[PDB]
Amino acid sequence: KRSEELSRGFYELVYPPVDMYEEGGYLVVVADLAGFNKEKIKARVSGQNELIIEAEREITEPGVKYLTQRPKYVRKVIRLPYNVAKDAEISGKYENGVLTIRIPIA
Amino acid sequence: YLGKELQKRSEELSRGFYELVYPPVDMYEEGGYLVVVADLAGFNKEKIKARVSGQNELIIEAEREITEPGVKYLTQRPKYVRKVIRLPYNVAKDAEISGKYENGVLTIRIPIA
Repeated sequence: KRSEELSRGFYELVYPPVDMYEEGGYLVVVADLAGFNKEKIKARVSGQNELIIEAEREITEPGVKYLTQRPKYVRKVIRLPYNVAKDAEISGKYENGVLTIRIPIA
Repeated sequence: YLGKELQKRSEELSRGFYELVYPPVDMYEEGGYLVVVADLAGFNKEKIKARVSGQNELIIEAEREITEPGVKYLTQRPKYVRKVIRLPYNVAKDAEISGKYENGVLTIRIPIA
């Protein structure tokens, strides 16, 4: 329960936090994913009902490390509420550390 | 910190759960400064407040509105954040702390006493 005991590994299992809602015929997924290179963020729908968000970064921090919680790697699987066009392509934007993915349901 | 919650459906991992662990922070000491780096995506810089209390506690606080029209399937992003970090060195009782916020990352440098 100690804060120094909450590790990068712990955070990988819960990170990034994500909201998902339906709007105007799209499933919208918003993730707080601060501190990544946009080109190292991958999102894909596998099957018809599964969004996978993957990301990686290098973290190099000098000096003596007292806390190390920020995940170097991220892989978040999100079950969509229902099938999305088997091959419905997705759009994504990354701003202020927030990744927004829109997936057409149509 | 229970991993017991780690076994629930993602849907049951609520904003309140993430409030208790968010943001993740790295902290290290370099050259007489304590450096704190927080993943704090999607806030207004001016709604981010960091202050030292006593001589060895950093509190990082922030708030935002989240407007999400439509039926929600997942609601994990915290609207409120309050992270308390115990500093391993004492900090100038009367000193300033500078911060920068870029790509959702808050970096705070604090002079070591």
